[PDB]
Amino acid sequence: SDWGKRCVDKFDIIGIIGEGTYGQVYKAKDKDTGELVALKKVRLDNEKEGFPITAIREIKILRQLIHRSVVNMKEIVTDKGAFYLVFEYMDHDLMGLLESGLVHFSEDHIKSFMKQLMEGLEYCHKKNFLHRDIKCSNILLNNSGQIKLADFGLARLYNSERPYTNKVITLWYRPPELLLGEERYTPAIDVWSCGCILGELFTKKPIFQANLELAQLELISRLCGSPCPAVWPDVIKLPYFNTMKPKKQYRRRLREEFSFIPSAALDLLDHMLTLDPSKRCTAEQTLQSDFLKDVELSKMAPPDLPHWQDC
Amino acid sequence: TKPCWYWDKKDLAHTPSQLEGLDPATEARYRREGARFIFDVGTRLGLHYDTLATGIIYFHRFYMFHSFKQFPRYVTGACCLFLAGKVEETPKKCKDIIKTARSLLNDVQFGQFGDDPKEEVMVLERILLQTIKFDLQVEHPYQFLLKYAKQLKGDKNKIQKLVQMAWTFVNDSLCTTLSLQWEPEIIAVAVMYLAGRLCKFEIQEWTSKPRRWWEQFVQDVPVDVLEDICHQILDLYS
Ligand SMILES: *CCC(=O)Nc1cc(N(C(=O)NCc2ccccc2)[C@H]2CC[C@H](Nc3ccc(C#N)cn3)CC2)ccc1N1CCC(N(C)C)CC1
Ligand SMILES: [Mg+2]
Repeated sequence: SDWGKRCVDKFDIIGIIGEGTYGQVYKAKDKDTGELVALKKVRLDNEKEGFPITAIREIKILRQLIHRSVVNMKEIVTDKGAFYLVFEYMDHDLMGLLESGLVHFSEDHIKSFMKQLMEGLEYCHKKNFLHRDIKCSNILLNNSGQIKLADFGLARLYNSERPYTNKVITLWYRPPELLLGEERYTPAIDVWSCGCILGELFTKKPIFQANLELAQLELISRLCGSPCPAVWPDVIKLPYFNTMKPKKQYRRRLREEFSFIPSAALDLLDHMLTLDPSKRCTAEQTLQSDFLKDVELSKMAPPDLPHWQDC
Repeated sequence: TKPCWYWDKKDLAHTPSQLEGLDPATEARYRREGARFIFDVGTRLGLHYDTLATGIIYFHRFYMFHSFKQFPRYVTGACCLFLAGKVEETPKKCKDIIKTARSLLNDVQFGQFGDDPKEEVMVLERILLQTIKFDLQVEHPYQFLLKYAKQLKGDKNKIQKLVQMAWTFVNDSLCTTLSLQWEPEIIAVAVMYLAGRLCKFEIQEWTSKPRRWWEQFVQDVPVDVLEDICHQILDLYS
């Protein structure tokens, strides 16, 4: 409860986990209990407007979300300077796992991964919260088999009963409506990125790999069909619908380019990769699909997760 | 993980300022001067009623763990408002708050800011964040005043006049430690109970039936609680 009083000297920095927005991410261990933690350094010494509003956002969101599939912020610590955000230490991220090539996930593994991720996203959506940065690097996996959702700095409240920022998700997982300029979007942007990682867990490669927005839009349209009023009556309302159009009017061929994945998985992937966000799967009904209906996690086993990398 | 931000009137009589020898009426004026400083500064910059109230709440809580004999009231006030702007998503530059603060205070009042008023406010942000335990999100009686008054059906002019006087009572309550006493829902019904007595209004006639009309808005609120909140608001006019 009393956060911000404990000092960082109670932890020992092992190494650098990564580089976040406010600073670097540090692997550390508690000198009193032995618990591994992740520390986010939030510098304010040099900042012109003191404590970053981006970190203030990330703080007051993660302190409203308590869930097994959402990373829990344990405490906040200072030095005596700067502040450090204490998170429960996860063992891996899905991006680093897939890019290594040393891991192979069974459909039993993917069903367990998707059940936790969709359960955590439904919890955030039920609290009217968009993640707005779902990607493989922000899905954290434990050696016990637990999945968690991380980096809520870009998460924003959603008007349930108003406009927000257009370009918010990394391009490989950004839905077609944001590429076309939608600014009053819905939680459906989050279930789309999870559609890209459901397919990515069966390919070890991101589904839609481009670098420019227009070059991205045709890539999805080459798989899901080009955005048209026939399957998505509101394409005509998005700004860059005419300025940013594919080469030709492609046909949806998702059920065959992914014919190798299980039928229940392919049926869920089609429902989650639909062009029209009004026709897109809800996080609540993703767990009611045939692929995630009867997946009791206590009857599962952790995967082949390695322990060392030429990191 | 959620700390408790409410004190008894016995706890409010043993604040760090009282222990260091300050007079209770002197601390009460320091809170009045400081809260009305975050109020005057906030409107001049065009800030929103939650943003002013959040800065004032930070201010009253800051002086439950620090005494006024160690931390000047106005530097802390300007610091609380600067932090309240970021939390409530209406951020104002600290340089503007001080240029404004200099425009409303004396030569001796602004003297608390030192030679570098900007940094003096910046270094205090760390102390304030630890003091508020990083519990940044707070609720104010404004939203509950509107939320509860919406369910009142009756004379539109009398109901609108009711929430107009209760709104200013929410403004005046921010100069007292009522924020450190009762939840925002209790203050919202208290200012409605107070405004209904000054207007000679019977609120329950705008609810269902006759009656403790607030038992449908807030659970188990004895009248002695509401009449105690009314006293501390009315005493501001003495
Ligand atoms: C020497 C190994 C290392 O620390 N490098 C490292 C590790 C990882 N992570 C991995 O899980 N996967 C890499 C991998 C993949 C396959 C097989 C083995 C290893 C980390 C991912 C984050 C985990 N903890 C975590 C993060 C965030 C929160 C929050 N909130 C909580 N917990 C811990 C494991 C990622 C990146 C890297 N590197 C190595 C190179 C470094 N450069 C050189 C500075 C950057 C990051
Ligand atoms: Mg990240």
